Amino acid sequence: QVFDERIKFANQLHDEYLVSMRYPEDKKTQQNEK
Amino acid sequence: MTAAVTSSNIVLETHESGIKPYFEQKIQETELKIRSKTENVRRLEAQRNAL
Amino acid sequence: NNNSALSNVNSDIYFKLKKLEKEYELLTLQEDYIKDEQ
Amino acid sequence: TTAAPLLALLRENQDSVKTYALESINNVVDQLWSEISNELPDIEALYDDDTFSDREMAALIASKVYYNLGEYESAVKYALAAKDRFDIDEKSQFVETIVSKSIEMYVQEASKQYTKDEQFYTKDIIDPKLTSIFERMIEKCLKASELKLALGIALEGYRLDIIESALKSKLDQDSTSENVKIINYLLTLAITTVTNSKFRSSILRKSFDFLMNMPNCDYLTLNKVVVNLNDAGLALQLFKKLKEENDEGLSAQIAFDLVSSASQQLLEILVTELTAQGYDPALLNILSGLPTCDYYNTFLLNNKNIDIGLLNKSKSSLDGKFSLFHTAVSVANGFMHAGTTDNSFIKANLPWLGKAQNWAKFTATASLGVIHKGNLLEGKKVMAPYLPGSRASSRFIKGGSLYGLGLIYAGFGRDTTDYLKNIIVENSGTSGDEDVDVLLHGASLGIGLAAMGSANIEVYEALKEVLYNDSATSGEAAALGMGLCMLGTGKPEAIHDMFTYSQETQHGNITRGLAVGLALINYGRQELADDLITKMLASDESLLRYGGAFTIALAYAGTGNNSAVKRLLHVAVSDSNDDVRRAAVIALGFVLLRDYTTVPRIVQLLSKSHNAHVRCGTAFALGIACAGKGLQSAIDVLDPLTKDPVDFVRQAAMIALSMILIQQTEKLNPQVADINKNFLSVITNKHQEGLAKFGACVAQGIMNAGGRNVTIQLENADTGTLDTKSVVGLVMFSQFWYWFPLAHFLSLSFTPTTVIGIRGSDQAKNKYSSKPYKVDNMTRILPQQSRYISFIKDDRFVPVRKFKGNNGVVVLRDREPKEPVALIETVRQMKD
Amino acid sequence: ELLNAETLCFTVNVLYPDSSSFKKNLLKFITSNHKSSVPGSAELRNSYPASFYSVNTEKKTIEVTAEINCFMHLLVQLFLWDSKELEQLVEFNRKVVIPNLLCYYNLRSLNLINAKLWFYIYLSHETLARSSEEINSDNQNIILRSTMMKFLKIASLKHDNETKAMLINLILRDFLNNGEVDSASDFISKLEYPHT
Amino acid sequence: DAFRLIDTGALINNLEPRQTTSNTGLLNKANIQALIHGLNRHYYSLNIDYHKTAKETKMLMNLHKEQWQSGLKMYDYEEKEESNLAATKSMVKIAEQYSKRIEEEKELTEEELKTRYVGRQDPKKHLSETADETLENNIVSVLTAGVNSVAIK
Repeated sequence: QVFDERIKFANQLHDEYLVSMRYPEDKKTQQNEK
Repeated sequence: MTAAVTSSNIVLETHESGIKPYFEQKIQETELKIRSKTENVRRLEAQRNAL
Repeated sequence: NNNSALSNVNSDIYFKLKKLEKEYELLTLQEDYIKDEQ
Repeated sequence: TTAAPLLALLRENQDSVKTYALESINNVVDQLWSEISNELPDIEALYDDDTFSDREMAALIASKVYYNLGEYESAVKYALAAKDRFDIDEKSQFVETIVSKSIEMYVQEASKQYTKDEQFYTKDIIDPKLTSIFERMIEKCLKASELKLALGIALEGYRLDIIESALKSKLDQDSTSENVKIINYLLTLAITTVTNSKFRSSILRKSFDFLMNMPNCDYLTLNKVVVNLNDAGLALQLFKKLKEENDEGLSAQIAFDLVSSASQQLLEILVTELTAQGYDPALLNILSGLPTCDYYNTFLLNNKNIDIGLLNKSKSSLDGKFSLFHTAVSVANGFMHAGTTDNSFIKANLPWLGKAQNWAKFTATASLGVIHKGNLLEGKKVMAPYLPGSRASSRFIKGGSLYGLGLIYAGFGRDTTDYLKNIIVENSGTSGDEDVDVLLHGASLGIGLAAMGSANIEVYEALKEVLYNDSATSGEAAALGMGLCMLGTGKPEAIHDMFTYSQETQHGNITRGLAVGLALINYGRQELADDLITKMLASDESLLRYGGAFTIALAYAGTGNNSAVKRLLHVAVSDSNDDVRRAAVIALGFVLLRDYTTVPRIVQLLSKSHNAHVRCGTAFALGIACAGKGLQSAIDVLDPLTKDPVDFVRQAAMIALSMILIQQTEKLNPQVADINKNFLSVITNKHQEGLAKFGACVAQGIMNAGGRNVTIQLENADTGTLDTKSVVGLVMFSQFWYWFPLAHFLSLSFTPTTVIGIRGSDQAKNKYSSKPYKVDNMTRILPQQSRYISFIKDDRFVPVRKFKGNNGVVVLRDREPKEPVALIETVRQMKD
Repeated sequence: ELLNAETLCFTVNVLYPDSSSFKKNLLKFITSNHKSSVPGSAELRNSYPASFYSVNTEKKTIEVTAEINCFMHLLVQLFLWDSKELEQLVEFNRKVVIPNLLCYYNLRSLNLINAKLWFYIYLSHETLARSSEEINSDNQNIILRSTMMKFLKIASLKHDNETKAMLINLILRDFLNNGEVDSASDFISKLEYPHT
Repeated sequence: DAFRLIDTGALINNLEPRQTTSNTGLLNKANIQALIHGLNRHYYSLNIDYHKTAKETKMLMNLHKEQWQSGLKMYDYEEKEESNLAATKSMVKIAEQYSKRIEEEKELTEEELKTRYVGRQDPKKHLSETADETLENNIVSVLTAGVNSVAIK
């Protein structure tokens, strides 16, 4: 049970890595700097 | 003329504001869904591009 | 001015966004595809 | 404060203080909402009891609490239980909250029930209290007296009754033209947004009556409606309006417009009717289109600007005994000189042609019909020395003339059908020779074009017997030809017979030809054609799947349907058979002809993949989508595909770039110069690969195509309608990687970019400058340029109606319509 | 650190709807300043390209007073908290600005500004009650309580995430101070707090 | 690869271009050296496609009788403990190597950091491959144990 809980916390930290990381990447393609 | 803060002259151009949240919430709901989905589609793109 | 005929401002914005949101149904299609692509 | 006092009153059993309690609760229900929510079943018990008059009040409390809770559906249920006290929240600066959600809820119910039945006004699915709120909200739009809001939201709710009333009341004629403008916005909004075919059909058809009650009106607007629905009875009725006027200019003008816009199959039933309504034979000559083709001939005769020295430099680099090299040039020059009969190609390359044989010599003969495309009067005559029974030197020339004769009458070959069919039926008793196969092959492609969309079952039968011969090249050529003739019909005999025959045949060529010929047949049939698509993709046969992609392309052409697009995207990524994947991306451009703006965002994903065939299919799709109007982003996705080392990817990309930039200059796009020199560089190298030299040279001719008189018009903007002709040109063009002759079909997609003013009484960056320049009549005028053109206020030729503002025929009223003023001679008049 | 009629100069110079009048009352009481209300400080509306430019605005082709009005509210409210004066000065700030913003439906952009206004009004009011027990402080807390929840309902309508979250804090603080945790238990059960 | 003789005389007349007419093919040359000598002086090579039926596919893809005997069959659990021990130790070494690297990774020019502080093979990447294989391996193995223990008795 204890191990089960830790894993889900780790997985949710991945999800939070995903939403945050790629969101500003998109913006640099959109803006002009070439 | 009439100001763009509060509406000058009540129920002439404030009657117009009185019927404004009916048009405006329709597209705000649309707006809120597609801003976050615009972000999300470009997000999962960046990922399949790296893969 | 900027608040003289506010109902003409309301009509143009509402009408044009109705056209753009069909094309925003195409953006939810694009999002559905790339989830399978990866 | 606390909601605690409010509870006490509910628990007390005296009637007086319970009636009092509901009134206290609704007063501060925007402060204590969360608190009272816990003991709310008490209030439902009071609501049930009929010892109260405050059943309305008891109910109204629940509504506000549920919104703040977060459950909007239930807030509205209790809105309607409460009865009234909801027309005071349409003018408050606090609570309009509960009201707006009801409006949203209507739209939910309407969509489910419109598809079942148009009447849902007699349905009890729709609550009457729900209706009253939606209906009066639209009425309040008209009280503020902006009508777009009322038409905009009424379309969504599937409201036919309110849209009918709204336009009928807008007829108030303080300007005839102002009433017509309000009709334009609604016609646009239905077509592009609502794919629901059943609602669309009603809304377009209704519009006709409001225009025609008004005497002065726009017949461009009336004609639009006729082409969307494809109803020949509206059309005859439009002519009935114009025969009552006896108005020479309007009937002639909309007739020229009409043949371009409306389906070929539509025109044929229309003329038979007009004869019996009683009309002049001048009009029925137009409706044939033979006069109208000649007007296009003239424009091309005069203005075609072609580099004959470029043709020589390519001629030097690309050898004629080198057969692949010879083909690229024949095709390329054929496109560049396309439109008017130019014998320059023959004379420039006079020994060079004879050097080639096999299919390189087949192409050169048939390339004559690309150059001499149109030229109906002289159609047999110019192709005459290459005809079977006046040529016998090669089997290729004999066949390739029949094909070239077919391009000449492509869309015009009502007479030509019998003449090509004689040769086929003579050759359909044979077991066939390889001598015969080459003759029979070009007959079957040619008759396909000639009989295109004329629904000749004679031709269907004739070519079925050729397929059943099992001949090497001819079975595939016959299969294509049936699909062209029987375009759009959706005949179930033809659909199944061809689907089956793919297993029957043991030749791969023949198998490919059938699969895509079913595509042609299911044109514009969208989800009536769903059933065949599902089966074609179910096939374990790559060739049947390769055609399946295009069957989607055409069923759902020019409507952006997520289902059509989803199947293509999924097959493309998920499959391991390279043909199928390549086809699927090309299909995307065809579905999304109309929304051509979304295409680069969608297909950037696909070009990113480094699989060769995926990249190759990407290139044509952007080619197809942005052909008539170019986009910067579209061009960029192609630019690193000229720098990919795989030559198949190079061939496609070069052709695509010239497809987007057909007659675009360097002060109109600064990228025009860079791209144009990239093609020239490949041609100079003889140390690049032959695959590349082949792609580059074909594209080179596309860049100067028509003499830069034409550009590709996927969809006319004449009445704002899809152009069927161009679709067939493009998709047959895409079969060229697998069979070189079929390249020649791009010629159907070339459309003249010009204004032809005609006197009606004989029928003879960020650009805009506030400095005009003068443009002559019947010179190349781009679509972009047409809106910067405005007739001079007081001119000798004045357009008969308010000018449509885009390329096509505009009939003029000549102020003094009888003078002997200088005229441009016509190809029709040059004969007689 | 720097003057107190420094707020007055900007407020006068822009075209105000009543905000200048509201600022000036406060300053007259503590020794009036009328300097720099003279032309070139009450005639110009501050150089702009066309956005609210002096010529454009006076001519009334434009009156983009909108954001400028929100910023004027922020200046005066801040200036009170910076001074560290409570009682009546607070009451004046509360009365004027609350109905100004509610006689129009704020646009999305203006709405996020007014959450910070709601904060300062509430904070001065709360500490005023915690200054000293007064029979007048006590009756005014019911007034305040009503406005808080009404602000939140507006914030719900536009689903503007930061407006709602900031408003949720103020309601919880006030519950904690009054000892109506019972009333607060319900409230926390119906949260869905944005983290955006 | 496949060849087919062409007439010597035909090659003189430039009839190697003749053999690629009416498609772009999948044209590619998989081998030269002696090949391109013999093509030039004799033959026209052919590309190779494969035919097979839907029956024959199923025959080819099937190659085990243990298809249904591989998620009920398991490996000895001593072997699994050895494997977990091996895996964890390996990633422990790669982590020390990574830690030496990521004491900087903050100066200008990525390439300078890769040389200086070894990002030769990228210990980030290297640890990801190793982590992911043993992690996936353990989820199957536990799942096999738990299926058999509960279902069979």
